[PDB]
Order: sequence, then structure tokens, then C-alpha cells
Amino acid sequence: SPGIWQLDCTHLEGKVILVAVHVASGYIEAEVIPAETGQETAYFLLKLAGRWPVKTVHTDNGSNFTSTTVKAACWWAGIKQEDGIPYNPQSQGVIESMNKELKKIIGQVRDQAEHLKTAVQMAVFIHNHKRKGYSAGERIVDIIATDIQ
Amino acid sequence: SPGIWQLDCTHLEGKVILVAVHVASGYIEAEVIPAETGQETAYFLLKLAGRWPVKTVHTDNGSNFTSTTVKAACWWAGIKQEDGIPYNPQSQGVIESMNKELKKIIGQVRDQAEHLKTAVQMAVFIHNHKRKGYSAGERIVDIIATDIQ
Amino acid sequence: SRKIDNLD
Amino acid sequence: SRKIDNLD
Ligand SMILES: [Cl-]
Ligand SMILES: [Cl-]
Repeated sequence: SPGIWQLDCTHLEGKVILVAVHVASGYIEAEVIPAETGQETAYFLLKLAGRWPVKTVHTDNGSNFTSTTVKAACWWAGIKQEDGIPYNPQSQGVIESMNKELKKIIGQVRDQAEHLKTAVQMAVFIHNHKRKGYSAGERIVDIIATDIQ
Repeated sequence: SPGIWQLDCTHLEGKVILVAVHVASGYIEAEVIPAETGQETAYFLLKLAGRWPVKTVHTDNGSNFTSTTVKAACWWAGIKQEDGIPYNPQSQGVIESMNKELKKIIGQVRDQAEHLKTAVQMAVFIHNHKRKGYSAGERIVDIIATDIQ
Repeated sequence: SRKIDNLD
Repeated sequence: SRKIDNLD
């Protein structure tokens, strides 16, 4: 569980926001892309796994699960690629609530940014620093440090 | 010291690799951009500061120190922008060695990637996971967790 | 443009 | 292309 992340893809402004969630902390990383392709997903996972110790990724849909480019990135970076079936039905609800919260934040910053990619990064920043008590960014560092020790 | 990062800009293949180094651990994040503008530098620092608790950034040159776009991102994200004057001459040496190491890694992977951006993320991943004993990715999490406690 | 990412 | 980022 320190190594487990969930991919999540949401839409806004005719564009696609790809999100990775560190499940045990709620910490996120995200990017804006024109469309979700296996190549964009593969590159985003290579980036994530060079930055945090990613052991397992639950893919966001069957096309990224199937995609051989996504499988090649997971092989390269040492990630176990898994499906994202919510065997726990609470998983579904947690992701939907996250997407609605991110979109709310993005609307609160949206007029400070010309481009959507800035607004999304401002929303990642606000989400990860929000104290709910500890922030998501504090929780993920604590979890991983505990694991390393 | 847990919060201090140094920007560093290096060139390859007619393109610019922008790097942020966490000084106490040697951990890095990096991106490829066409050229090093205050807008690209500002966006890169917004990204970094949403992912780690960035307290201080030593800018890589006087143009990004001066840039009002960079100062506006540092204001937005709560970052103290500082100069990168190597009052400790050891600093120039460490950065130069890091650029030569990264370029070495990039040439070791370069044929596995069509685009330079991929090879650079593969080199981030190799750099951060290399045990020298702990890796840089282990050191940065331990340092910051120690700080949070 | 009066934006963080476009000060113009 | 026989590349991680371009399997073609
Ligand atoms: Cl799509
Ligand atoms: Cl340049």
C-alpha cells in the first residue's frame, strides 16, 4: 500500500485531465492532454514512477489496461499494471468525489490562468496542501518514509 | 534545508532540459522545453511546488531571477525566490557533475526512445533510484518526513 | 493578459 | 518504430 496508485481520467473544456492518485494518502499528480492515448498515458506513468516509488498502478479503463505502450512503460519503470475494477464499491465514490472537488478548485482559480494546464497545476497544488490534521502531501511522505525505515 | 531547491538549465540536441535539484538529497525533477523563457520556468516551478514542499528556489541565472512571470509563480506557490550565486564554490562543481551524469544516462537510454523527452524522464528515473546506502528518492522522503515530525 | 501565466 | 514511446 505505500506503492499503490490509481489512474483517473476526467474532461473539462473539451480537453482531458489525466490524474494519478496515491490511494492511501489522496495525494495527486495531474496533467492536461488533448486526448487519452496509450502513448500519453505511458509517458505520464514514466514521469510519475521517476518521482515516487510506484509499485502498482490500477489503470483507469480497459483501453489503457490493454495498451501495449502502457504495458511497455510499466515494464520499463518496474510497475505492476493492474485493472481498476472497484471490487470495493467505495473506490468508485472516492474517485467521483475527487473529480468533482478538483473541478470545483479549477473553477475557483480558472480566471487567474490563461491556459487550462496552469489552472490544473494550481488545483493540484491546492489539493495536495489542504489540511483535512495533515495534508495529502504530508501523508504520502509519512507513509513512504515509514515504509523505507 | 528540507525546503531548498536549485534550478539548473542544460542543453542537448538543440533543446533545453530544465532541472530542479533538491539540494540536501540530490533528488531531481526535469523537463524538456524548446527554449528557457520565464513562462516555461514559472510553469515548471508551479508544478514542482504542487508536488513537494518547496520553500526556497535558487534560480539558475539572472534572467529567471528578474522575470516577473517567475516572480508571480513564486508568489502564487509560496516560494522564496533567491539568486543562485555559488557563495560556496562547491555548488558550481556539484551542478556541472550532475549535468554530465544526466547526459551520460541520457546517452545510455537514448536509443530506447524516439523523443528526447522520454529519454530525459528515463534519466530522471535512473538518477533518483540509484543507490550510492540510500537513493536520492529515499533521502528526500526521509528528510522531509523528519521535518514534518 | 493579466493572468499568472500571461502577465500581459 | 521499435521505441518505448513508439512501439511501431
Ligand atoms: Cl480521450
Ligand atoms: Cl534557451
